[PDB]
Amino acid sequence: NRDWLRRDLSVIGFGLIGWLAPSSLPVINGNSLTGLFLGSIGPELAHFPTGPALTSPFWLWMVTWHVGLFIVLTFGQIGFKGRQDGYW
Repeated sequence: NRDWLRRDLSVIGFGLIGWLAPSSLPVINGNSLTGLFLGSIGPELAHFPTGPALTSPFWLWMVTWHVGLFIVLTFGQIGFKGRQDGYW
């Protein structure tokens, strides 16, 4: 009991650089300026005092950047515990 998910506080660090080092590179596909400051442009542009974003370009990047964060920063959770346990 009380250890259903151990912390091991480097997967939150390696998953942090797992969505800044391979996610902030500029690409020629789609003429993107950067992979994530266009995704961080939502706080730069759509941030309003109690008047929030409605019918906006923020909702897409965020819904990808978090989905990439919930597919890479959780992939080290398998990856570090797969080294710790007898998995491969």
